[PDB]
Amino acid sequence: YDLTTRIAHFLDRHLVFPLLEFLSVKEIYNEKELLQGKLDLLSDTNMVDFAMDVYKNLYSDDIPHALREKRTTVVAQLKQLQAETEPIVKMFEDPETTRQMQSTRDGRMLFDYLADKHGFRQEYLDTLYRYAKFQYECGNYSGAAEYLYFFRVLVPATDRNALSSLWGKLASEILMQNWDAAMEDLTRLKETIDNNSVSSPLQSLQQRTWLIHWSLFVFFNHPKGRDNIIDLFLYQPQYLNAIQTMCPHILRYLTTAVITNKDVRKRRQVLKDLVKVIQQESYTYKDPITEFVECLYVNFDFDGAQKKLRECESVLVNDFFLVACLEDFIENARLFIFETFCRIHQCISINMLADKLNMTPEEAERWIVNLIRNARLDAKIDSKLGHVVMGNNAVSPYQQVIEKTKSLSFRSQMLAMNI
Amino acid sequence: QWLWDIIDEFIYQFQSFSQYRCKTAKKSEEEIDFLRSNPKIWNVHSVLNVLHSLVDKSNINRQLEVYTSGGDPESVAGEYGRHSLYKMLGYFSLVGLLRLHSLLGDYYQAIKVLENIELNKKSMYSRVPECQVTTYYYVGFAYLMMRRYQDAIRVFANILLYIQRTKSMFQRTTYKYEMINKQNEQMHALLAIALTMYPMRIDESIHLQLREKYGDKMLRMQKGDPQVYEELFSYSCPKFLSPVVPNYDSVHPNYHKEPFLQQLKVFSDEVQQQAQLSTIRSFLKLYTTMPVAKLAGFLDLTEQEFRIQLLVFKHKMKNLVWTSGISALDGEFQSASEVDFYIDKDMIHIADTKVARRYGDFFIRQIHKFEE
Amino acid sequence: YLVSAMLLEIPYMAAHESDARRRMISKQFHHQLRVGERQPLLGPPESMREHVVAASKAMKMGDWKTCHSFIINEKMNGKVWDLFPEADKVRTMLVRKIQEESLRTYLFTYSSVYDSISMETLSDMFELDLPTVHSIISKMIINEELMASLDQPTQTVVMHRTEPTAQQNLALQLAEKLGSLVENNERVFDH
Amino acid sequence: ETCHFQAFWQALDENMDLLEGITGFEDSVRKFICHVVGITYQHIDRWLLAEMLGDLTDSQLKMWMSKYGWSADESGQIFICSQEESIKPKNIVEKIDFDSVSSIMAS
Amino acid sequence: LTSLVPFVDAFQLERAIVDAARHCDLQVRIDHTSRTLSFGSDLNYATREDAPIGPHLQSMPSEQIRNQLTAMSSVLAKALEVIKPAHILQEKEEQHQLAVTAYLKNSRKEHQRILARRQTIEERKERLES
Amino acid sequence: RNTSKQQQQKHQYQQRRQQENMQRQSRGEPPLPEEDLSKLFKPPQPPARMDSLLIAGQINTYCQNIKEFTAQNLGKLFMAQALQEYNN
Repeated sequence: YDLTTRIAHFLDRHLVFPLLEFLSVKEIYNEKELLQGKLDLLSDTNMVDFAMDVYKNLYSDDIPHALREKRTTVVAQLKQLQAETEPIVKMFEDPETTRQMQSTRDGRMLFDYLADKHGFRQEYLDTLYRYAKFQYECGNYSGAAEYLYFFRVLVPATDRNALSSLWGKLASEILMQNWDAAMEDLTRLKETIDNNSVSSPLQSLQQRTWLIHWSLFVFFNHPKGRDNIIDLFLYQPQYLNAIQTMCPHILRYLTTAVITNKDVRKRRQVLKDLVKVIQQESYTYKDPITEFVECLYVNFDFDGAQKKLRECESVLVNDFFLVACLEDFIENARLFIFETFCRIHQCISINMLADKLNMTPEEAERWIVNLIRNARLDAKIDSKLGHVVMGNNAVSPYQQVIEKTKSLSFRSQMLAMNI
Repeated sequence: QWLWDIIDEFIYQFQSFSQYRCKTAKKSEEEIDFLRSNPKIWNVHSVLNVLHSLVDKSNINRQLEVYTSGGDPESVAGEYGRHSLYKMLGYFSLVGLLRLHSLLGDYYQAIKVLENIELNKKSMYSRVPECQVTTYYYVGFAYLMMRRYQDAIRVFANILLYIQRTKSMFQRTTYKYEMINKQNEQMHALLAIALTMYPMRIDESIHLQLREKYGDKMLRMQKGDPQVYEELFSYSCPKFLSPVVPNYDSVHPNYHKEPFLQQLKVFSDEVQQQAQLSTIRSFLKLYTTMPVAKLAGFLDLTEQEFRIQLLVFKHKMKNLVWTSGISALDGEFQSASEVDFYIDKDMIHIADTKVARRYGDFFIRQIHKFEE
Repeated sequence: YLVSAMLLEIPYMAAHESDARRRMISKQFHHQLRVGERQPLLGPPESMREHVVAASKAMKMGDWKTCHSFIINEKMNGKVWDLFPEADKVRTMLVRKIQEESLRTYLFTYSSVYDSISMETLSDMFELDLPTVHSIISKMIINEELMASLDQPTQTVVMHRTEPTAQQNLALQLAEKLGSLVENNERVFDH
Repeated sequence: ETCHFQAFWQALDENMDLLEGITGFEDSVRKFICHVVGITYQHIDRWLLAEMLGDLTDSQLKMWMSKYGWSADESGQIFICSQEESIKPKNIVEKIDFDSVSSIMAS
Repeated sequence: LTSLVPFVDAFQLERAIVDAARHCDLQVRIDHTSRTLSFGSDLNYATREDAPIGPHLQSMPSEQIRNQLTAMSSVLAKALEVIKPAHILQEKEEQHQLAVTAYLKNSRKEHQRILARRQTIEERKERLES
Repeated sequence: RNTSKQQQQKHQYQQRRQQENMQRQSRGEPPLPEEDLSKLFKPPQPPARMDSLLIAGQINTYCQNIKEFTAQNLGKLFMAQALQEYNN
């Protein structure tokens, strides 16, 4: 793109907080885990995706990341280390600091009430300066941070603070599982990145990565935000023109949000502009699932397709990333290919179909009869065999032109006939 | 006040002329003979008849839909205004057809199908396209009211075609040219929802600009949404009855919405269960004679899984789109699958296309007349 | 350039003479070829353009067995073959694309003569395995506006069509629709 | 009108003497039940036809069996209509049109 | 067909049938599912099925339908089965010879009235029309 | 169609542009004669009613209609003869 002549000088030097280290030396399947090598960097700390991992396969490598956070609550970190039976003798600095925060707080908490009480701007803005200073120090006063950014988000340096603060809030309130407060930053961060301060390529790209995470936890059916992320900026597989960015799930969850909520007539716009472009060419070399999902599909394979599609669904059910719609993908991954395979077909067996997807032929029959009920194919079952038949040759296209080509001219000659 | 200065001056001028129309048509042949001679157009004498069809219906619909009690409008017009003009010895020329179509237009505001055949018997004089299109207009609406969907859909197709071998210039169907477009569009859209397995014959009847939108309407209606029950019924009502003017919309007078309770809620009962007949036919008959695999595959579609079963299937088969056998020892369901034919449009076009040649060869031989 | 053109433009022009002719666009090789194609003296080929013309005539007749010398021997004679270590990849791609399109430049013309097909005879005629041939015919019938129907699990294909004289119906259809949709421009100039 | 004939005879209240007071009404609706059965069915069960007509006895059904010339099949159902006589489907390529199409194209 | 027509390779004989049909020397359903070739009895018969340039095949085409095939045979072959064998037509055509003879017998009397008029007109036509 | 195209573009579509450039010229000037307006407004060489097609070409529309009539008619006689000869 036109920004990418600029991105090509900077060569992937993004403003990460954790400095490239992760839960390293992993055992199990990698394109699932590799997302915590781009998130847990561009998206700062991503600690719910540490707690998720142990439940499928035990680690003690979540522990070094679990030492190093304070805005969730300081002492929750101070326990997980003790639980791993670690001497960590010199924890004398967070008890020093986070205590003396209560002494500092009794000023701002007093000033805060008295100002919003009076309705007096000056006493509220000097508070907002004292209080936007403070609410990055500890987040356990969650109601105080919530009350702070409620009335005024315009602080003494406006957009600079507001961005790192609404981002620090969108980050911390997902870690509190305060999804309603994170849904407040869903409104406010997406405007703050669009009304941009400087548009420097080091931050412009990172701000477009931050557009993922408010859609991602699925407490209140947020994936409808597919319709937002296609309108807010132009279409891209990754919203970063630096190809060194890689999210697998952004396209899997886009594929879920297209099919499971809207009509399949809407999916070949994606198959062009999001499944073939220059970023996605690098992506097609790498991810197994999302490759099988579309490359096998668009080639109109059926044999390797509906087998390796059915194989993806073993790796899908291994997902402990929080979503509501993991199974409506498993549903539609069988539906969508079947319609397209049978589209030009002669005669498919319900029995061959049922051997493949590991269902009984009765299920496959009522499934096919429901695909025909839904009128996604015009077909008819050879009931004796348990085979299903499409057979439109549709000869004689001549008549399609013949009515209108005269009905046009007979009513359009009326124009020149008038005067 | 300017409202009812115009309205009252129409009716009082029509009640004046109603005496002249009874006086001329019956007996005074020298007065009719004197009226044949003087002008260059007898069209001025003819147009005033069916000009007052739609204008008087407007003025009487206002008075009807303002006075809902102690009825002055409907018995005055029904007794004097209509039957005096039409019942008696008719005018000695085509003018007798024009008052017949005017009376048919008045008869059709009473929701009925009986006298259409007795009116057709009295349409002795030849069916000129000007009279014939307006006959098929209300005769098709009578077949629509008669539940002859298979008949009425054929009758709406011809009158919407707009290749009917007339130039139709000089205001003969004025102020309402697109009412003939949109009413035939609308009333045909209701019929297709019932019987879409016979009509391959759709393509000449409605144009692809409208077939695309009305096509998806029928599917969206019967299958998955009762939304189209609303928007179809919104457009269908002003066209099914033809109430020429709705009165001034204000809350200070009531007076108007009270007759619209009955007029609307009468058509509610029509589209109600006639639409719910459609969804049964919507799932196409995939296998023509159904064994246990397909009968049970369709009982699942008939309605919900319950301790009472087959009886609703046995009910739904009694309507005009199913004919069947049940064999008890086999336990078998045998059924009719039915269609028409694709290759009929062309041989109806073979004359219509020759009219595009004819009128082409003719009109430029009227220009070849002038500039020569 | 000319082999990248040939391995699209010949199945594309075979579709155009199957009356899919509305996809024709100017500056394509058909105008450039005409200055040689108008000459009667077309003996055995002795230049790289003439070897492309001979490969083009064989491919415009649906033949990949004659084209073995145009893929290999004439590229060695022109000293073009030796110039890449990727020539072993190009040989495979040429063979596979030539098998796909020597099928299709047969299909687009033989569509008036077909009725049903054995997929085993396709794997013997065009070398490609049945898993691959299953995709190849599907990619045609989904896109290229032909009237066939496909039976991958029973190794079978169908067409059942009628009227081989359809070229007059289709040429007059084009002659008449480029009447009625061209005719309206004169009215838009007049208003 | 929805042809729910089993629900029709269930729905009846028998204390409304006006519905007894219409002469031939109780048989007229039964004659309309059997009228639609002839148009829409080929075979019907003896118990099924009874139930549609208000749960008739063996002797009461003898009237309705004789009315349209119906009879009992071998150890089983009543015969209502022959299979080919019920359906009467419409046709493709009838193509009688040449007896008028040639005459308009005559000149 | 392999037992009726020996060739260099049987797979290449079924190819040769495809190849000749694609070259428009004939038109046939080779490449088929049951390995049955169909030539067709008529079908939508068209000149691709024969050589139009003269006949390269021997002069034994079978019967096929085309425009006026029935009609013109109905004129001539039904008349030839009267003109060739008949006892009847010799009397009818002798009566037609008598009509031809009567036309000439009547009109060659009028040649005396045509001759002198056409002779003087034809002598004068250059003198007059120039 | 391409003859009619180019002449109807001289008839209307060029006069359309020249009418706007006349409006940019304000249709003439005080100080000097209207030379640039007069250099815009020159009659284009193809008139209304280009004569060769409208006469001699149209004598051949009549011949084309009569070749279509002649080819049709023999076909009509077979369509009667064929069905009816076999109908016995």
